[PDB]
Amino acid sequence: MAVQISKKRKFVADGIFKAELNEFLTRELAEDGYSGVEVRVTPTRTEIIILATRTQNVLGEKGRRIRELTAVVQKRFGFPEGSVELYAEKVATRGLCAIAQAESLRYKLLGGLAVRRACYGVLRFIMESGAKGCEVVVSGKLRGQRAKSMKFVDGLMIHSGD
Amino acid sequence: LRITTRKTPCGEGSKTWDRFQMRIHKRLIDLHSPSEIVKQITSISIEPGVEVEVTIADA
Amino acid sequence: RRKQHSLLKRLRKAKKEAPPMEKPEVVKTHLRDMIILPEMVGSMVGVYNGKTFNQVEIKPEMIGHYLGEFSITYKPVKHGRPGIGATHSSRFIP
Amino acid sequence: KKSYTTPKKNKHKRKKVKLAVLKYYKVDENGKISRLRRECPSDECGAGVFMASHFDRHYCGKCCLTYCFNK
Amino acid sequence: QQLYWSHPRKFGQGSRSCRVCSNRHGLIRKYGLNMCRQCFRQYAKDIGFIKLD
Amino acid sequence: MLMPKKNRIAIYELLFKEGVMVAKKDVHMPKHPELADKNVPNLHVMKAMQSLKSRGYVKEQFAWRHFYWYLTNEGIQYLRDYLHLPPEIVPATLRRSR
Amino acid sequence: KGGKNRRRGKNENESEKRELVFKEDGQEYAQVIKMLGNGRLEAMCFDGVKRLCHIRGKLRKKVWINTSDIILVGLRDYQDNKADVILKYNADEARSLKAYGELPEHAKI
RNA sequence: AGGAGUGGAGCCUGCGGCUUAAUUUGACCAACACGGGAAACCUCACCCGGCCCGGACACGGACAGGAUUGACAGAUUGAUAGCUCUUUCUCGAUUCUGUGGGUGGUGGUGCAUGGCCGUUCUUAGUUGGUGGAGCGAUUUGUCUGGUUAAUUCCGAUAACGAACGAGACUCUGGCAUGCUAACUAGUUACGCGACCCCCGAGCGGUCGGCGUCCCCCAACUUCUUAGAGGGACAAGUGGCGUUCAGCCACCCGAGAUUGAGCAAUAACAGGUCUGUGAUGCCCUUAGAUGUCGGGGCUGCACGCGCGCUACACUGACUGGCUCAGCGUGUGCCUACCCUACGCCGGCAGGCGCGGGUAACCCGUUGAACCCCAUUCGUGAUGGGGAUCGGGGAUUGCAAUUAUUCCCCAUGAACGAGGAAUUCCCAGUAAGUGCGGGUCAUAAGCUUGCGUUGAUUAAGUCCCUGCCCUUUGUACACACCGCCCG
Repeated sequence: MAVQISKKRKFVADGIFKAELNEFLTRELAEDGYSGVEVRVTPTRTEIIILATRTQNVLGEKGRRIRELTAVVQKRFGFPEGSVELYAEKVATRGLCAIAQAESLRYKLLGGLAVRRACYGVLRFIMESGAKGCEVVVSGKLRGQRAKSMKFVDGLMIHSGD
Repeated sequence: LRITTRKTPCGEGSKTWDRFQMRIHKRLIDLHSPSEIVKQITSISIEPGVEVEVTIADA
Repeated sequence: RRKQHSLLKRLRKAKKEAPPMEKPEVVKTHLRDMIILPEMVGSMVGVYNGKTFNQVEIKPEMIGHYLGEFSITYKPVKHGRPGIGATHSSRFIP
Repeated sequence: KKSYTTPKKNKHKRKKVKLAVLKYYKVDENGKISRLRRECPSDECGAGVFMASHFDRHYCGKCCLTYCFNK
Repeated sequence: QQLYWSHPRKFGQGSRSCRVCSNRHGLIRKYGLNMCRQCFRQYAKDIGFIKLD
Repeated sequence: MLMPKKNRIAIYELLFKEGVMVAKKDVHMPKHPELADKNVPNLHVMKAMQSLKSRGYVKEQFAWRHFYWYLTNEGIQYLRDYLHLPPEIVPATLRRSR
Repeated sequence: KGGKNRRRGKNENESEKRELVFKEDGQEYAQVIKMLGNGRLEAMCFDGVKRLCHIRGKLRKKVWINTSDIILVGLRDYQDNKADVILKYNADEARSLKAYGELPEHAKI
């Protein structure tokens, strides 16, 4: 159980764990209203706070899904056994959570629905929830086999500076 | 940490690059006191993601 | 000896069985690498190029060299008649 | 990239001939069992399998790199 | 079956592989990368870096 | 074969115990370390899970050169009868998550 | 052309080389005699019969057929005097066909 | 206005053409030392041979004297591939065989697409609401004028009140004897004792000078390090301007511009299916476009581009002196780092020991140009180092079409370069070295960094091009347009 890697390499390996997880989860919790994570190592314990809007579908009946997820991480990155501990979290104010708003629009569209009315519906929600402004783009095909672009915009926006 | 790499995949067009940087910071406070009360008080009262490494002796 | 074994036994063998005052048939190789040595002399070896086994007799004057120097793997080159765009003039048609 | 051009041979895997099975034990009277050729002597061999009667070659087929007598 | 399937890969551009899918061509090692320059860009936002200069 | 009959058991039994399997995409793994201990010299995990997945009984994710196979209820019934196990045993997990 | 522009909006290209129908029934090799304008053109067939050749869609402004050279021509099902161009070849392709001994050995390039 | 070059010569490298069994392929201001693309194998998409299935699943067939598996030797074979054949054991329902159905592909289509990037465009541009003006397309707002680097402000006003870009912002440089605190950073002070030379007063001691060990329970934080703060605002003065917005000079001093990052609307049939387990459709899929061995991407009568080294005396050569910075480093990928010190060798190098997770060890980075003293003498010379012979080392499984490095010998073009053309305004150009990137071995490349450090300008619309207004048009695929005999 030693020694330990250089301080320069210490941050890179943390970043790789922070990033890989964040795309692992997005391919499973897409329908559950995923919105991110926030990792924290704590004394002799890992915390992985799995942020999603509806904790219901994440939990499952008898906590099956959360049990699957913990057993995965325990084998995959070769964690010492029983150190890993998951936690869930529900976010309040869901219209500032761009990641979830975009991935909700996805399943509305892929569910089979018109584009204009769908874009309007998501727009007023993120405006209502609080926001100076907001924007939506849909680039690709529709009504033939040449591509187009469709912008739906309301309020303020910024594009330059820090 | 510097990383100086292409901004264009599949190089074409005017030749451009992109400087990325990460800045680490180190600093250390030396105490001399019993190792118990140190290891007690140290590990608690930390809100952010910031690392700490306790050493037995150095001097 | 990294399984050059296969070559060196066939050479001595074929050299032995062959009639006196006559050379053997051939042993073939895809190996273009192996030092020419005194014991190898008198044998006849075909050496793969990209498709073709160019046969060569081994001389005592070739010792030290490799096999692959005595078999070429390209046509020497001929030309040519410069083509069209072969310069800052070729262009236009309609 | 382009499609395969005609060969003038290809044959894949041999059919590993459809021999009659167990005549390796010979019965002429009971309870006697008339064994032919010796059963394989290695520790890792079980010595319940027969060795090949392959004269001018004598080879255990359970082994696959070792134990080849020839006389 | 066969008695071979492989041949020495111990150094060179074929014995290291980059993490796109086992992609190559795009020789990479830096500071413990093993990470593909096209996707490195997409992880400018993700942690490891935030662009500041 | 396709693979031995020993090495089947060692995958199907190991899956039943953790409730989940994971592996990497390679074909030059020499003995497959990182459980199944030193008796899978080839694909075998990936090749046997895929056939199992064809017939349902499991779900499969894939992300950054790593598989993740999630056992399901239907496969628990199958594996339970297939390996001649008690009519109520799940050693993978069974408790309420708080 | 000599470079220019607006010549990329549209499908570059080229002949990645390639190969090789004939003749078929009423679909054979001819040589350009003249080079009229407007669009049509002249071309004597290799058999001995003359005919007047006509351009075909696509090949319009997508392929220039300079004067003199082999070219693939369909014959009209009923018409003798006028015939219909197909499928041109390459000058290299035409000398390979000549070396094979399939078209008559009479015309030079 | 000038500075240094390119085009000329030799060499490196990319591109075209030609050759070839294959010489894989994209790209034509905004391609061409570009695809991290400096290819021994691998890579690898190409060409030629050989092997394997890693053809799920379903249904039917086969089938426990049995579906099936593997292999010695001999022959064959590049092969020690049971690949094939001879020979005859071995494995045991995992299979094989037929049909249906999948799967893989650096296969095709960037003119089916996502994403990203480049470019129009480094300029100052851009839009809706309500009202006004028009049958309407539209227009006003977005302006005659002054002013600014800037649609920046002042002002005018059938418009009024707003938004995006500009600016603001972030990083970096320049100003702290103020603040905060340091044996993984220093300085000073002695305590010193030790070494050294009288070198200076004196005698050698001491006082002074030279560095190192000794240094502390010494003192301090100027130097070094990195944090919190302050400082610059056209602030003050003199001119000029409507005296408005601003502009010029000067004091103080760091002068209102040190350099980068971020960057709008709309567009392109721009690049990329060979970054993508992003993706449509089509193709191919057992005689495979999915694996091992060998060859090729380096092949030359030629054309072009990016660069490197040179044509000497403001130099070369041989000794001597003396200064730096940004970084990086084994414990990582799968077998591998940076090196001090000792010993051996002319050199490349070998060998023995030790440290370094790194303001801790390499490294007080004891670098080059430059500086100081010999030699050569205007000579294609000792300038130049191309070509080429022989020999010695290192990396690797393998070094041939010479991987790289070293030693001796050989000693070419070239003696300042046509028509043309590129780039640059202050620690800037130019000269000069170094670190990082690719890396088993190896930069003439690219990306950063220090060191030495000029001449010329403080302008203009002449050329090339861009922004705004007015005007004309048979143009709108938009002058690379249209059209006549």
